[PDB]
Amino acid sequence: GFARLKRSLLKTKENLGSGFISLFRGKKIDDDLFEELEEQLLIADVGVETTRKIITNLTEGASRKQLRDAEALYGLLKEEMGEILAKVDEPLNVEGKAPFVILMVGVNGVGKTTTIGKLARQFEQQGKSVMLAAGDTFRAAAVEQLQVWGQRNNIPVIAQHTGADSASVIFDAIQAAKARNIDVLIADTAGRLQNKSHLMEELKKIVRVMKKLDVEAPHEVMLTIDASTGQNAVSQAKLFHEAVGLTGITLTKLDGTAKGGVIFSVADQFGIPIRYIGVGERIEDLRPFKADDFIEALFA
Amino acid sequence: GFARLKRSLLKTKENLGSGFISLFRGKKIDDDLFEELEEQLLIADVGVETTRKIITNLTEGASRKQLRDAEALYGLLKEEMGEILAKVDEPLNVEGKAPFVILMVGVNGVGKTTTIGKLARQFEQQGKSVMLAAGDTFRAAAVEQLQVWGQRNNIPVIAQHTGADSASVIFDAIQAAKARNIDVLIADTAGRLQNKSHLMEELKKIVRVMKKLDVEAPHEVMLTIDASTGQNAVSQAKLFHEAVGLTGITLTKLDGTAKGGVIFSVADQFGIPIRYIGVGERIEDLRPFKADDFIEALFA
Ligand SMILES: COc1cc(Br)c(OC)cc1N
Ligand SMILES: COc1cc(Br)c(OC)cc1N
Ligand SMILES: COc1cc(Br)c(OC)cc1N
Ligand SMILES: COc1cc(Br)c(OC)cc1N
Ligand SMILES: [N+]
Ligand SMILES: [N+]
Ligand SMILES: [N+]
Ligand SMILES: [N+]
Ligand SMILES: [N+]
Ligand SMILES: [N+]
Ligand SMILES: [N+]
Ligand SMILES: [N+]
Ligand SMILES: [N+]
Ligand SMILES: [N+]
Ligand SMILES: [N+]
Ligand SMILES: [N+]
Ligand SMILES: [N+]
Ligand SMILES: [N+]
Ligand SMILES: [N+]
Ligand SMILES: [N+]
Ligand SMILES: [N+]
Repeated sequence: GFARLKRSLLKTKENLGSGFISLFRGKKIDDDLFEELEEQLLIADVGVETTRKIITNLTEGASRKQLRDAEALYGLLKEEMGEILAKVDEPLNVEGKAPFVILMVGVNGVGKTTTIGKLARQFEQQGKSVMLAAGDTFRAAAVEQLQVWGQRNNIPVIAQHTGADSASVIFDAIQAAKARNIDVLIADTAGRLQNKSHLMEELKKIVRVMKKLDVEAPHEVMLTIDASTGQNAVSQAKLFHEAVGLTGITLTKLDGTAKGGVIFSVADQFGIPIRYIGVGERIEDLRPFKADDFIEALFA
Repeated sequence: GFARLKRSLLKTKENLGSGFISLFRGKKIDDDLFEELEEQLLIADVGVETTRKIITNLTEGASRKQLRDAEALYGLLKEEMGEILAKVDEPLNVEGKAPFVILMVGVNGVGKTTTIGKLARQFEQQGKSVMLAAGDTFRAAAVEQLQVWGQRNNIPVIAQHTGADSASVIFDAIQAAKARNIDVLIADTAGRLQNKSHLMEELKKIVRVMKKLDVEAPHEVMLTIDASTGQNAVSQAKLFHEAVGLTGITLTKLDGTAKGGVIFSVADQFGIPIRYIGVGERIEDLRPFKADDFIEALFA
């Protein structure tokens, strides 16, 4: 089963899941084996600390039950790693708000705006009215692209002049969304990395200005990260988390990359729900994260 | 490809998958709507019990998620029905046997022999050696047809005189297949409906004689049914599963029919893996069943 998901994770299945099989066949459970396993986990971008946790738990349980063959570790791994993803398997519920406000954060070039469009189309297909806020105010090309997309897809896009104050754009966007009975407002933000502090202060200002119109907003702080950036995805995650406090994560480009294992780091180091995973070019390829499906396709 | 699949499933998409869209547009989630949906599912030959399961799960999920608009039901349906197919998405692996024995069961006039030829051609295209056994010994026309096909395609066909013992023909075919290093042996059988008892007992005899040469044979018991026969396809399945013990199902003629929903019944009532679906006249149109691809082409 899960043919399409397996196809997305093939390069990730090189090292994780079924990739363990060739590593365990006809081996004895000893320090050599745990070393090779640690190495294969690190290669998959699982991270030093997360790999340390997995190797430690596996070693202690194995030695306690004195498993004889290395093949028997496979199942244990499937459990351990599975548990990790299970702790971030909370889908996003955007119902019952006028509007439900999603603040989209992350650097540029990781599929953030693509995620905005896909989520917009999904929400509209679910019978909801969507509005966008072009809060990336200093990149005229990005804003105009978002506006042309809105015009082609009949979704309103709030924008201001190049160089406008993002918090003002998003403020006006919330006002217009409440006035027009919008169900979901998705607010884009600047994704420049240069000047970490400034971008952080800018996001905090956007939030504080949000609280003038609705203290519950933003209802979702969604970070977008790219799996094919390996451990960079981890750093970025921490960067934004310290500054605004994330509530959801979208992990894109899981297909066509061997760095998929980064998910286990992201899930383990932060425990923030992974709302969606991007496993293809289609709108439906931005899928709600289901930990069990992911594990089964990985370890098959 | 995917596009050709969607086009093949257009006539079934009238009522199922995307066919739900017009039914949910601008409607309120109430008993009237669930009644219209239940009716549309039954008309599509989804089956009474399976339709009840879908309607119940959909309703409970709706109330649990406090969905407002009927459009939002679409996704849940796509999941529900998808789950049904996901539980029978184990593809057929015919590797590593000398030969892998496929016992082809089913009635006549449902594409059984056509499926035999297509599977033979595919396996041969994959680099495997194929042999056929004309176990439908009492229909001289069928045997002669299978033989002329095998000679036209240079594939050996084991046969005996009209009225020979099918179990003997298949016995000789397994012996010769083991002797010639054949990878896959496909054995046809009688598909007469009159007097089930005779045919069923005949299949148990064929199996018992098979196990004299290879206790693992038959490695696959493949039922062939015709989707365009609606609930007849269900009955036949019930007939054969109780009688011989199936391990795979091929559903032919999914193109050009509005009764495609029968697949969801077959998957739900029996839980036997659906190995292939026939969506066209070409050799490649007998596709290995991928539940996710099928769902995506049906919906959206
Ligand atoms: C070209 O297609 C898009 C353009 C933009 Br801009 C986007 O962000 C809303 C999403 C998509 N899919
Ligand atoms: C100048 O960026 C802002 C825009 C609005 Br609107 C606001 O709320 C009055 C506060 C700030 N800082
Ligand atoms: C390739 O599937 C076939 C198998 C037989 Br046997 C046949 O009889 C001539 C026709 C077809 N298409
Ligand atoms: C008459 O059907 C059979 C054919 C063979 Br061959 C066999 O092996 C001795 C047993 C039986 N019953
Ligand atoms: N051990
Ligand atoms: N809001
Ligand atoms: N990011
Ligand atoms: N991007
Ligand atoms: N619009
Ligand atoms: N605007
Ligand atoms: N803007
Ligand atoms: N407003
Ligand atoms: N990233
Ligand atoms: N195609
Ligand atoms: N609608
Ligand atoms: N069959
Ligand atoms: N049969
Ligand atoms: N071929
Ligand atoms: N036959
Ligand atoms: N016979
Ligand atoms: N014989």
